[PDB]
Amino acid sequence: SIVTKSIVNADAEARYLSPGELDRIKSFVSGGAQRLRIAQVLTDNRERIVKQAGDQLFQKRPDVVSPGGNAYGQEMTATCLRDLDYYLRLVTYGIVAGDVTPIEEIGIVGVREMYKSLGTPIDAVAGGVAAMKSVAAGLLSAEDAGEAGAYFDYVVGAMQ
Amino acid sequence: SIVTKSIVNADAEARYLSPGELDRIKSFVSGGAQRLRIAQVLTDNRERIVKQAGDQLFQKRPDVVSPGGNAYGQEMTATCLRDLDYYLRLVTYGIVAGDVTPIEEIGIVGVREMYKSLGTPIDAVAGGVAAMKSVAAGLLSAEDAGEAGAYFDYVVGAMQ
Amino acid sequence: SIVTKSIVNADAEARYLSPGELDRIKSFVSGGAQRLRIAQVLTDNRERIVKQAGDQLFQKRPDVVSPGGNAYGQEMTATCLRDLDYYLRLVTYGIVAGDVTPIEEIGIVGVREMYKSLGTPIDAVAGGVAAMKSVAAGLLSAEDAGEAGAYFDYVVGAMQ
Amino acid sequence: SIVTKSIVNADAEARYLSPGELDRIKSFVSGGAQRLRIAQVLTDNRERIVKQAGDQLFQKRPDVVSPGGNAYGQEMTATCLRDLDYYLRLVTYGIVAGDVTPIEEIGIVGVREMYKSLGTPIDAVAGGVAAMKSVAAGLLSAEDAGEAGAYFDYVVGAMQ
Amino acid sequence: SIVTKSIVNADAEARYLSPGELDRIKSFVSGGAQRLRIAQVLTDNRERIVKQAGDQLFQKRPDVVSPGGNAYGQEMTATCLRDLDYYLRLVTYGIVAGDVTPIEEIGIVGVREMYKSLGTPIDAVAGGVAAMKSVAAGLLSAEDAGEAGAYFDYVVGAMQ
Amino acid sequence: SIVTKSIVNADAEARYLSPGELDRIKSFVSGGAQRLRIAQVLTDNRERIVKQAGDQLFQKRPDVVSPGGNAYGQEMTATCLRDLDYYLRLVTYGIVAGDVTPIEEIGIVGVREMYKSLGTPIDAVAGGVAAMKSVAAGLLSAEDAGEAGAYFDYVVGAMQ
Amino acid sequence: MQDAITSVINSSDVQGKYLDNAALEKLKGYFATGELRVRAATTISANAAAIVKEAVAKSLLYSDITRPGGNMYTTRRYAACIRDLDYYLRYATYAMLAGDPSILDERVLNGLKETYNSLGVPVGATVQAIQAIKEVTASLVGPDAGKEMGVYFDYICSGLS
Amino acid sequence: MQDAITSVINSSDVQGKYLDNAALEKLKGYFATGELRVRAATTISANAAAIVKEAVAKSLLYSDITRPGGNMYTTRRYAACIRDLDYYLRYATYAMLAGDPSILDERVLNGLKETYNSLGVPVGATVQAIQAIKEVTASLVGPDAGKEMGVYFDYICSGLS
Amino acid sequence: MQDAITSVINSSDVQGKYLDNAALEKLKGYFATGELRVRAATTISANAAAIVKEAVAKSLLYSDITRPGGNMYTTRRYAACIRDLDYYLRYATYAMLAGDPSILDERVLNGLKETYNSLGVPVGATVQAIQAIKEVTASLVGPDAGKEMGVYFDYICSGLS
Amino acid sequence: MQDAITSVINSSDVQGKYLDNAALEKLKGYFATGELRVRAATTISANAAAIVKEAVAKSLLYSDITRPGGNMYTTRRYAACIRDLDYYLRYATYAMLAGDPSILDERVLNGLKETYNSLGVPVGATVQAIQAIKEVTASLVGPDAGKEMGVYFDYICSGLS
Amino acid sequence: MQDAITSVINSSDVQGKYLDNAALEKLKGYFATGELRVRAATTISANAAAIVKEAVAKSLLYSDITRPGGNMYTTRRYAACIRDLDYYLRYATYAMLAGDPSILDERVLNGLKETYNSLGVPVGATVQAIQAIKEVTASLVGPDAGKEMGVYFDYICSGLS
Amino acid sequence: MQDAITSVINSSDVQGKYLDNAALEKLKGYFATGELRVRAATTISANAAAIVKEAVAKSLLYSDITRPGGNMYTTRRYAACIRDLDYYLRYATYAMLAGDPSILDERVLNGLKETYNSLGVPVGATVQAIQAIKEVTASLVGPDAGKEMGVYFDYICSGLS
Ligand SMILES: *[C@H](C)[C@H]1/C(=C/c2[nH]c(/C=C3N=C(/C=C4\NC(=O)C(CC)=C4C)C(C)=C\3CCC(=O)O)c(CCC(=O)O)c2C)NC(=O)[C@@H]1C
Ligand SMILES: *[C@H](C)[C@H]1/C(=C/c2[nH]c(/C=C3N=C(/C=C4\NC(=O)C(CC)=C4C)C(C)=C\3CCC(=O)O)c(CCC(=O)O)c2C)NC(=O)[C@@H]1C
Ligand SMILES: N[C@@H](CCC(=O)O)C(=O)O
Ligand SMILES: N[C@@H](CCC(=O)O)C(=O)O
Ligand SMILES: N[C@@H](CCCC[NH3+])C(=O)O
Repeated sequence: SIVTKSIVNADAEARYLSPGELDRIKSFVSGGAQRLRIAQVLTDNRERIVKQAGDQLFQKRPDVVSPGGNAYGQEMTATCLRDLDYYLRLVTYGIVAGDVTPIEEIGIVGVREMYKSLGTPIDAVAGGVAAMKSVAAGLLSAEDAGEAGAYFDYVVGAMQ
Repeated sequence: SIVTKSIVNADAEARYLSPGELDRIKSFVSGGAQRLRIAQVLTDNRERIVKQAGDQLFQKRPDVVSPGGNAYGQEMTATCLRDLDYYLRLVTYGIVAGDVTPIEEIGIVGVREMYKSLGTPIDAVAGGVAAMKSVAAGLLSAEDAGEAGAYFDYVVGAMQ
Repeated sequence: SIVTKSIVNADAEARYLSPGELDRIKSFVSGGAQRLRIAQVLTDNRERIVKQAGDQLFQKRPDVVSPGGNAYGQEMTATCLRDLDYYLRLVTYGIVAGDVTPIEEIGIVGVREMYKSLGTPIDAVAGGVAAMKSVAAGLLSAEDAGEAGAYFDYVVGAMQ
Repeated sequence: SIVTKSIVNADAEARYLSPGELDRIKSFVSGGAQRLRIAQVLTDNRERIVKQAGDQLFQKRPDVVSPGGNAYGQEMTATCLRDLDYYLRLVTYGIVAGDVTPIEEIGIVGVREMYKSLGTPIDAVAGGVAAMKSVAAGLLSAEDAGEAGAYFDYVVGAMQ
Repeated sequence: SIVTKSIVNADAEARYLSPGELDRIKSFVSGGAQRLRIAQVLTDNRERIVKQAGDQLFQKRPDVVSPGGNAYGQEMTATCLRDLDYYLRLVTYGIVAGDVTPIEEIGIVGVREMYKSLGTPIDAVAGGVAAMKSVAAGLLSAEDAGEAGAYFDYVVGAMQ
Repeated sequence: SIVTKSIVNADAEARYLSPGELDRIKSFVSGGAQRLRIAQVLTDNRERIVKQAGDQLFQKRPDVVSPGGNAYGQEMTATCLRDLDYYLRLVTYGIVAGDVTPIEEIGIVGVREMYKSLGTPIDAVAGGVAAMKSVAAGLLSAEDAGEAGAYFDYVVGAMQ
Repeated sequence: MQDAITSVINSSDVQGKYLDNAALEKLKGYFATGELRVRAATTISANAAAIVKEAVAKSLLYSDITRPGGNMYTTRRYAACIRDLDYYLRYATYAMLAGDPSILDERVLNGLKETYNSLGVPVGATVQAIQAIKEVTASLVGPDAGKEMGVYFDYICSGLS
Repeated sequence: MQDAITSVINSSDVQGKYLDNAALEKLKGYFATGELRVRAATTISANAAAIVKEAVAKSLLYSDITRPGGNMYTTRRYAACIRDLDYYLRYATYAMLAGDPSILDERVLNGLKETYNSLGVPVGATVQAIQAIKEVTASLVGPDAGKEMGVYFDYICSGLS
Repeated sequence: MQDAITSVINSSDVQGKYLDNAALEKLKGYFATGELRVRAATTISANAAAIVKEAVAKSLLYSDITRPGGNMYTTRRYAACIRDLDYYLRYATYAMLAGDPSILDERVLNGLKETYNSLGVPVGATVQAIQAIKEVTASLVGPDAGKEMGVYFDYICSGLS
Repeated sequence: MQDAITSVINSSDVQGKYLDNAALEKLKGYFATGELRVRAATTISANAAAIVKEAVAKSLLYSDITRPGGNMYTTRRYAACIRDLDYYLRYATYAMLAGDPSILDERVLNGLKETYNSLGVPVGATVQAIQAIKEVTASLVGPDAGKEMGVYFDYICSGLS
Repeated sequence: MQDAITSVINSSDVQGKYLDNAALEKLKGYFATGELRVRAATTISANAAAIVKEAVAKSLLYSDITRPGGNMYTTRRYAACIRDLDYYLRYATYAMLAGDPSILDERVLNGLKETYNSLGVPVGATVQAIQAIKEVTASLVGPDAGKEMGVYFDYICSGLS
Repeated sequence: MQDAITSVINSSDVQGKYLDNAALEKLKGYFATGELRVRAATTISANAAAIVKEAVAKSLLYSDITRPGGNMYTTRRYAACIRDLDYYLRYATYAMLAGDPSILDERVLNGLKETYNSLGVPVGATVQAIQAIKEVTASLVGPDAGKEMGVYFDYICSGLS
């Protein structure tokens, strides 16, 4: 969370938080209700966001659901959408925390090593997450889509 | 500034800025107008802030303006207020930058060596800067005095 | 070559070549005619080795020549077989040199970075090289296939 | 002492003491009676050395015994003289040891942090020690004042 | 042996053995029968190699078996031949290992310090080992004497 | 010299010479005439010191003047005495300098590598220098022999 | 370390769940009074040296502890002791901002009792000094914020005992 | 390096001046754009590999440069070239966040022409690739951010020539 | 570490003995197998990632261990687990080349059980995964080399128990 | 470490006392022995290799300890053992110059018994060798200096037991 | 570095000669000045900060050099300048003790002109400050020692020009 | 560095070609006489110290160069010079094995003339010593191998001139 990130940064310099850092935490707490509402839109629409993102991905990358592809067949395709649902869940955690740390610690450290071992094309996983961003944005105000978008972009960039 | 600090930290790790670093830049620039207003109050009141701080200082540190004192006489007292005016100018730079780096680079690295050579009691320089903080605080909201105060406190602590 | 590798290893330890290194060079030069003959079999049969390896790869990984796949279409498929011909050429250089250094310096340093940028699944490139090993082995004695096989295995392992 | 300093230097070079180090120990112990007499003069005159040094300091630094000053009032002034008596005691230890390490280990490591916390201007503490040097010097031969002076100078320089 | 050296080097780089390291192990083990035969000639003739080397040394260096000499008298001369027998045994270990490491670890690290403490002239020990080389060479083919000679030369050089 | 050693030590600690270093220079120059007389007595007696030391060495180390020995024959024996005369000259330089560094810089750095290349047993060179010490001591007061002896001892120890 | 927010996220993550009503109520509980934590931390930061100075004056000075033979005698020991009190105040402030004492276990207390015992640092006097820091801090941040800071000061003291 | 803010502070400091109206106008200009610079940097970071891939496909591939004898032939040289383009994009992004090209002189261009000349790296082909990165970047970040990124791409190219 | 040759030399040296008939038989035994060990190591190196992938698919995936609450949940823990299996295969290959398990005691097992117990890494699941690596390796290197590799896989598993 | 001078300073400092008549008389007592300590140290330095040689010949040579299976077998172990004896003589000489054994606790004995036990160095044989060094040293420096050196040799031996 | 003693030793060594009458007379000439050099060095050491302070006041202060735009503006540059003057006084004092300027070439002047020119440190002003140090030093150590110190101050200045 | 084999591979690779008849004839030219290079290298390795010793005795000893005033006077300079001759022999042997002098440009000659000129190492005498190494080497490896070694010795000498 923004609170832990601020504490870790201050502790690394053996110092108290600055007035500016404390003001950032005040803004975070005052905006908490709005962040919970944004996270709740993604939670409430998770089935449609994941389903439509999967459809967009498989239209761009039909090879991954073709013979020899990592997601070929009903069971592997379902597992692929299960992973997209994991990443959407992590994006909701990042939004409420005001920081990508929960996403990083749960879903990013070691992600290239995991998908390399599985033979999953991680560029296509990133495309699935980018598709979820686009579907989620359709359910949000321009302002709320801007906020949520940063968390999806973090995941996409961390997989590239 | 926080922009340069973020870039230097990212470059040291051969990476793009983190989402946290980018959020810190967003928070910094959203406060820009308020920082410029604080800097302008100190700039516009610089003669009175330095004059009144000097008067307050000589009462706490009679030694420096007593015969044998570093600031004894009209010319040396004027040079003392010249130095306080330098530090007020640097505090305005720190306020607009959102960090102490301009103050550090111009007025703090080597400050103990310079004043030791000149025979200036650096505890009394710190007292003069603390007096400027108190005069400036009278011209500012509690919130704005908190922000400006961090920069005065940095200078006082670096001299103590 | 085995000669350069032996010299570089000895120079790193500020020493003359070891008796082991010199024996390897004696064995290498006495076996030179046999290594040139093995390399000439791969050179003479490069069309069939590359064509049959490509067919084996595309049977195991039809996704790479399906829509969305990196080798989709006649031009991209031809470029894929061009890369297999590059690696067969490098394998002939390693065989004549008695060492993988020419393979490493021309085709392995940076290979993951190159194929990642191109979007080529490097596991499938490794599969193509493994298929060339199997086709080439059919054109060689058991002993000669053992020697050539080490160079193909080096490339396959370096792409994992 | 000079004996420990010689042993530490020899141990750092995994060697027996040098002929020069052994000669310095012989010269040190032959001069021991004279060092003990210097320590005895400072010990016997400790009340007058500290009282006179305090008066000289408070004339040069009237701020420390003025309202708001660290030593303001009878009790705080007595504590200030208690500290000068501590430093005179440590100077006698250095003189008998022929080495500053006893002074360093008791009264110098962390001294700036201690006096900063207390709000005591350490430049004024250094001035009090310099005043003790000047008062003590009048009780000693030119040779003995030279020897004692090095230990007072060590303390003054270690507080600067 | 080259097997352990290759494993230690590979482990230091968190990698499998290189093709070059594996080829060096193949060359090493293919020579095993020849190395065992050379070691067996030295083992079978150990009494004569040590006795004749001792006689050659004492003819070249009569001082070591003359009054005042380290090997003077029946008991000390027997201890001298005991040491030459130790070094012949270590040479057989080096020959079977295909490198000097067993000789280094058992008989060379600290050898100068041991013989200096004992007052044994290490140049004469080296002469005894050089004499064993010459006697052993008479029992070997030119090729086998070349191989064995490197191990005796290592010991002679390590004592100079 | 003692002056350079004091300056090098002071420069390494970014400081002026210590009172102890300055006192040692004063004591050194006051004894300078006596040091110069020691160097003159060794210079005046150099032929006998070297000749007698050579005789003592060749009696203790008959191997070096026996067939196969480094000093075997008239010409090589003369060169051996030439080297002892070099070391006596260097000892006179150390005595006048009050420091071993002139000896170190001319005759010790790389000495083992030089004599190893030449096949000269350096322990016998050390014995020759130790023998010169004993002859020189007979020409000097107990105090002057103690001083000269430290410089002979330095050379002997540096060749062990 | 964990804060009040990450503790909730972690408890949802181990279940593989999106934040449910109970989790959201815990997050709302942090947001409801988080500004009061920021206000207390602002005051403590501005006064950190003064808090330690007053606590030392009230609990340690002019006693056997600072005189020859005492564990705060010598400038090195005096400086080490005030450095430790500075640490306790700084980390207690972090823990209060976080609403979670985990940073104290991770960054303050791990091996601390053993270190003090091995060096002969008196735990009783340290606990008296921490109690003084708690009282001085409460005078500046007000009774309610002083009670919350007291939770973390007491956590550190218990960790020494 | 300097950013737009520090450049103004430094120019005022060398004159011994408080910030004047002209200086304050430059600071206001930076603050008014900061969020747009962050938005562009976020997009570029998320797409950095894809930007270089598309630029390389447009400007370098299927030419003499990637064939035997060309400077991008061998996997090592191909990888070195895309690493250079990754550097140009990452540093141009820093310069755009800073609103100042000084980081490019300090950390990218110092000795670069001399390095390329000593190694035989073709400057013309590199400049063509940077032009392609500028076009691809502008397609993703929009015209205004694309123009601003273009200033820093052109600054790097000029520095090679 | 020791290899099969150095183990024999060391056992003869501690007795002060020249190599006797029993020692020479052990050396002959190693030399007669060296090329077969190199052939197996070449195959394993070329297939190392694929061996671990197949073992993981057979023994760990689609279970409580990879789901939330399981010890392979989170990308960091998944990656740590396959890193451990990569270590077991690489070190078992070294031990097979050496014909001696001493490298496993020195570089793999020293404190490993204690590390797994302190972190909550499940030993039973790890042993099942190593058994799967043994089976997949044997399929690639053939029965004799598979049996020899099995000695070292079993040595690692025993060291965890 | 402390020497006889700093022992007196430390005992006065813990009381907050200037050196009194009794303390100055203890310093005079040390200064009156300084030349005798230097004379002994000069003789030991000149004979250091010879002392260890004779002690080893008397206590260790021509025994199971130097033969295969013994802890002084191999040139590396022989050299390590005589290096340890060289250390004991050099540090005992320092302690005798200092008139205080504290250097032995700080620089010699801290963890030494544990190191020897972990490596299998026989402590009984080491103590016999130190006894031999004590006897040889006493023969060279005379009875009074031999007794004083014996205090420090016995201190090292007791520290191993 | 060389001193007046090692200059004589080096000139004798290059000839392969024992010290002759001329060499001994040169050494006597140095020994006859040693106490005067020590007396001057003692005075300079006791007044080192005061010498630099007075020289700076006479030659640099209240000028364009200390104002914004000058090379001594900013505390870092002021401190660097007085550090350089501290170096010149300390090294000139060493050279005077040595009776030889070689330490100045080896430890002060090697690359110094080039460093100053690359940084924009004004050499004219530096030489004026060294002239002021020479005058202030001469006032304290007296005419003969002032002249000898002047040789080394002038040597440093010539090395900058 | 390149050897005779890698030079051929590189010339084929820059053309994108499998080895053609002309390339195979160049490889056969290396293989035809490569055993003679190995035989010479074996002899030189076994005699490396003896070759340098005899060359020094023939070309440098008992001359102005080793007497006071000469560049091999002082043990440090004697040792540096024989170290340089050891380097020339070791690298000439590598170049002979490679059949290519490129290792000499890369690892011996780059900046060597400039280093010798700055230190005052006489190139004439170095070339005379290398000529002596060439003659002594030729006496041991025979005239034909001595001529091939001479190519590389002459390459080093030319590189100094
Ligand atoms: C006198 C020249 C200056 C001065 C002194 C002053 N000191 C204190 C308080 C203390 N000083 C110490 C000192 C030491 N403790 C040690 O272990 C050592 C090493 C031997 C020293 C030197 C301590 C511990 C204290 C705290 C009180 C205590 O003894 O427990 C004060 C009192 C400040 C107060 O407000 O209580 C003063 C006045 N003050 C000046 O301004 C002079 C320049
Ligand atoms: C013979 C060529 C020369 C010679 C030999 C000599 N040695 C000793 C005594 C010892 N030698 C050893 C050697 C070893 N210990 C090891 O662990 C190894 C490695 C395998 C070696 C080589 C040891 C330990 C001793 C000490 C006695 C003991 O065994 O405990 C002597 C006896 C000297 C004496 O004074 O007792 C001699 C004579 N001497 C010469 O002059 C020859 C040139
Ligand atoms: N050195 C500190 C670190 C404490 C910690 O790691 O928590 C201690 O002993 O406690
Ligand atoms: N170090 C040598 C050779 C340089 C190199 O190895 O390239 C020199 O100073 O010239
Ligand atoms: N002594 C200074 C006085 C400065 C005047 C500024 N108040 C000078 O020479 O200018």
